[PDB]
Amino acid sequence: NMEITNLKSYKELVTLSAEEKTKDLKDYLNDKNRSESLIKKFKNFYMDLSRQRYSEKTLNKLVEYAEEVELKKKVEKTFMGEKVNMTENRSVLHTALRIPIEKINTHKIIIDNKNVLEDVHGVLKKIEKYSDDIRNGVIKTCKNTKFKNVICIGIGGSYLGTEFVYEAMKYYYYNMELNKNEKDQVNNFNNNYDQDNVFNVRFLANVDPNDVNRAIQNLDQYDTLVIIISKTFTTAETMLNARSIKKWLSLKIKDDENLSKHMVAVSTNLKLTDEFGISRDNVFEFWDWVGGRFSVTSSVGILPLSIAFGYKNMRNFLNGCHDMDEHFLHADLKENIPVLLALTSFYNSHFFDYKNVAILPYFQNLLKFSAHIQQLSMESNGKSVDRNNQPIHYNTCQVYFGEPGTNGQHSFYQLIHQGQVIPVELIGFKHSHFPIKFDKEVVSNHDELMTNFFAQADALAIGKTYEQVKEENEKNKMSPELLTHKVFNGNRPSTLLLFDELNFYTCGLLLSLYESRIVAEGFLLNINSFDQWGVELGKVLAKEVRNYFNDTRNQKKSDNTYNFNESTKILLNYYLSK
Amino acid sequence: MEITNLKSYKELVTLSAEEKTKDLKDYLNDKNRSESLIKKFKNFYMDLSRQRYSEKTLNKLVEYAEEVELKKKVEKTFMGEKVNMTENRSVLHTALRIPIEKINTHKIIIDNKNVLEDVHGVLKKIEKYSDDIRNGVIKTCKNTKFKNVICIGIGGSYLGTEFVYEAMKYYYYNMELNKNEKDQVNNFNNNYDQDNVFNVRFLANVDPNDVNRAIQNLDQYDTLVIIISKTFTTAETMLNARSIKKWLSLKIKDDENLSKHMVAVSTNLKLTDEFGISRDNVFEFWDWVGGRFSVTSSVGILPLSIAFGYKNMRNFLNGCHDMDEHFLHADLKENIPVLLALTSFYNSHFFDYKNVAILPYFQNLLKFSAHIQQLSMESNGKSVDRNNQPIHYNTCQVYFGEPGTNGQHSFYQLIHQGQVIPVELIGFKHSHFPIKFDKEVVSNHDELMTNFFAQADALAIGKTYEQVKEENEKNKMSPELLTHKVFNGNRPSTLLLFDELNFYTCGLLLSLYESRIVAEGFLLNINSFDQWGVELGKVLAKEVRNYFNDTRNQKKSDNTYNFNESTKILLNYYLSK
Ligand SMILES: O=P(O)(O)OC[C@H]1O[C@@](O)(CO)[C@@H](O)[C@@H]1O
Ligand SMILES: O=P(O)(O)OC[C@H]1O[C@@](O)(CO)[C@@H](O)[C@@H]1O
Repeated sequence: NMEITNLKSYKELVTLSAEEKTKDLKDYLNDKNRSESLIKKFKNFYMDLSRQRYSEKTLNKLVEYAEEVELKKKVEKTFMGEKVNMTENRSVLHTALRIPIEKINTHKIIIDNKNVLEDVHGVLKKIEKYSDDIRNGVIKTCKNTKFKNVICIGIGGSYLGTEFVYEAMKYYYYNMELNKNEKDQVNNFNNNYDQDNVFNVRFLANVDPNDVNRAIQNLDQYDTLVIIISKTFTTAETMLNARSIKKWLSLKIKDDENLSKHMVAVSTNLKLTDEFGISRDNVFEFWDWVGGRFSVTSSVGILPLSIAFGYKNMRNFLNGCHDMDEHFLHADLKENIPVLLALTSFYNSHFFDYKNVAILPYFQNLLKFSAHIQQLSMESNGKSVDRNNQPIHYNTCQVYFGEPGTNGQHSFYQLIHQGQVIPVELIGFKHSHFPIKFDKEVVSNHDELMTNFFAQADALAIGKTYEQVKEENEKNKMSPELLTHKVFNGNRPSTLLLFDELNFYTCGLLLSLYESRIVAEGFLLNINSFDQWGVELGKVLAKEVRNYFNDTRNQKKSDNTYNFNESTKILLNYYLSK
Repeated sequence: MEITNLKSYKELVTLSAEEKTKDLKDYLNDKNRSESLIKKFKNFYMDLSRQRYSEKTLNKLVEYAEEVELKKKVEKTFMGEKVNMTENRSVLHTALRIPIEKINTHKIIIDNKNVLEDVHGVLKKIEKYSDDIRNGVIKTCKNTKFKNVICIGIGGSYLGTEFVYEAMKYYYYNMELNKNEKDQVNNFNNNYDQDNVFNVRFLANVDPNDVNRAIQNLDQYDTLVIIISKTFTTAETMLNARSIKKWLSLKIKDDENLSKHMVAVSTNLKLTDEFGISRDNVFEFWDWVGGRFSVTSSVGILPLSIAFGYKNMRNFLNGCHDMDEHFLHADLKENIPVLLALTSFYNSHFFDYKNVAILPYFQNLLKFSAHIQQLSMESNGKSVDRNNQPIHYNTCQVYFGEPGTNGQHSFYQLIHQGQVIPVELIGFKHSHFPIKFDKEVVSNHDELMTNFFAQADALAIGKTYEQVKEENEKNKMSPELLTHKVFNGNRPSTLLLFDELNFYTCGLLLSLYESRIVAEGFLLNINSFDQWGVELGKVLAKEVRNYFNDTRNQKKSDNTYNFNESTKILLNYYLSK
């Protein structure tokens, strides 16, 4: 009945943050001991939390807040399969999806007198066989050839995770695997990208027919495999696109048995998949306890990604997710990397009113990561009601955005440096997927990229005072009244994630890091990270407009009665005019 | 004299406090308020009715615009006055789209020269060059027609271009090359592998992974390389320019033949020549063209005319110009970009709504928000006013967004129930690829559009606890859980409804936003035209570059390093085996 804002540890953070606002990051960053403590190590990476507006004592108080909210107990309940999604009375078991086969019995999770891991591995073995058959040409097209194209039909959670992993991993797969490039082997300009096992993967998400146009461009139905991805199998957009692509396939494929060879589905709904006409062997199910934004580790991602890259690569991705899941569950709070990332976020949002998060990966191949983190974070934590079902008014999820570095530096870093304070989350690697270096160059292209990774973090934290600007004006000679424009106040926070390499295992580590961070933060915020009641009103209202459009376009009436406001009426009139 | 102390500003603080007590549901039942807040211009409507203000408060926002002398300031900008006060420079992106018939009437004199003569000189050069590439008059080193175009540029040197490219490509492929008619659905037989369909790539990042993406499946012999940089010094663009030249050099061995595959766009004539580019292969622009306002210059007009034809690009310029004319001449109360800027300013200042979601209900607009992000945030993300005084009031909002309906399954959960985020919805009456099947209740475009109207209403009106309790008599959810289904409403939105996305309309949309940002900068009393905030990171990265060179090559230098305790630890890990 009392809110998290009333806990002793919450009230202490209010006091400590007030003192922290008076302190500079410049002073903290000159303490070697604080740096050595705020730089956390893992086998594959470093998480540098030193450019955060806290002393080690304040961080210890954030850890004390996590204990008071019983974060460990809550995370454990989630992993155990307890019904922690309280508004839907459902389990949250995306972590089960990546438990390896050797642990099927030791790490068993019982839901309705059945070990869920048996269902998990049943589908994974099914994906492994199917993807191997497509890649070996055992499962062929209606014209008895090897499939070349894959159209994934799905929106939100049914494609965002998948496309992030796809885009992140495609060049590692093409370069290190198909082209056999060794790590740090430079200027691989002779690499071949038009070869066997290079699949043309397309994501059809929007109901806008322009997205169908993009999906089908230069594509032959005869070479195309269609994967319909939908948890519910009712989503207005996915289903209109699923029907549209079937009709598109039907333009060339005339026999139903041959058409069946070109269509596969991923859902929790066996009835609706059959009603669509997808064969039982062509349905790769997942379960209700898998939230859409936590679904990439299920058939949602594992099916298209294993076709594209091979199952073995996807098994290593699952292994990475699992190792990070194990760290999340077992590590003490004070040394739990996702927990400390969640606490930092919670601290900035609550105690400094920093209501934005910039996801800035210094890796072009991570161009689809932010779009995934946007759903995972905003749809989970963009809540108004607490776990005690009480409407709350304190800060919930921040607004997430970002572009890969260095791109963002020439777009919106101007604002991150001199406008509103926006905590940044920087992600970097020690190695490239496509190393470049020329003898005349001062640095390798990857190093050039990385100079920015380190520099931006420092520029944000330290700034440049009026006095330093005045000093550098002795040579520049700008009209002295204009010098205020060149001041950088500093004290702008950043986290640095530095991994060694972006391989399938590390990509899984990165995914679980964020999934774990969001789960931890939801419990810190005392909200349900697992529901999405906020998307319902817009669906209801759009069905009314759909019926109105059908009545109006067909110059007729129906059983539906419409009560559109004065503005909607004017714009609908213009919209439906010749 | 800061904005917060002006009479009209204090009055808006008072009026906004009263507005917080009023519901959009009540305002949306007033036909007269709706007729007034729905503005019409040519083939488009701007619906401002789902904004938390009465006609009387909007009139006070118009009174604030008069007190800040918005009209005078916009006019000074168009006239070529040095309004970029920190760099003592003109702001003349509007000059780029003045048509040839207005070269003299609309003349702008800078250093005893009509700038429009330089504008049209370059446009005539682009027209000839793009026609020659498209007709195969200007050929490759193997005397064939170019097929690929690699655009090397970052920030303002590609964002506008890629927005327009992605927005227009299918209109060009479908209505022009495939001759599709508005009355025709299901154009599944359209051909996309044909003569004037160029393979356009954007190489922006210095990350070699971006070079990998740019060159994938590309033959040097078929590839034209456009190096785009205002300065021609940018660390990333120049390293990529040198990297692609070496890549071209792998197959192209003679300098004269290599010259045929490289063109540049810059304000720097020395640096483009010292790079090795021929003067007839340099399509210049000017210092008074800000990067984030540069698409209407050779920056966009050169690659876009190669891809789509100059005639199409001339129509795009005409659209920018018509909206520029509306921006300059329309009365404040009826000025679309000014009213969009005032609304934004009102939400940010008086309601503390520090975000803007750019939500186009058109997949072809997938690169629009990335452009609007720079245009808005790099212009207005400022800390110091035009009187050179550090300020602490709100400046530019955080801009983000994804095309509709995609965003609805990503972050609208938060827009509906989390923090209030004013939305800017953009829609069209027609598709670039209309689809309709006889068994379907609606055309795919109509299905998309049901959401456009519905989301705006859902946000404005909401659903009370009582309405949730009423529909639970049948639903039968455990009553304590009903609070989760409450939608508070009063969440603002602007609706932009255009008839069609053609080259002309795309220009109207671009200038609408450019005009909005210019108006807002003056409302905020900041310089929208400088970017001093990007300098510190460049300086610090050069230090790290030198350090990397000295350490990787195990050799000392004249450079001295003072890295903080954290940078030292991570650099050691970064450089270790
Ligand atoms: O049932 P689906 O088609 O998988 O789509 C659900 C997507 O849309 C949602 O907004 C739910 O409606 C996301 O949670 C989810 O991933
Ligand atoms: O066009 P340039 O000179 O290479 O600079 C590119 C981008 O970098 C900036 O951040 C300027 O530093 C943007 O204004 C500019 O568009």
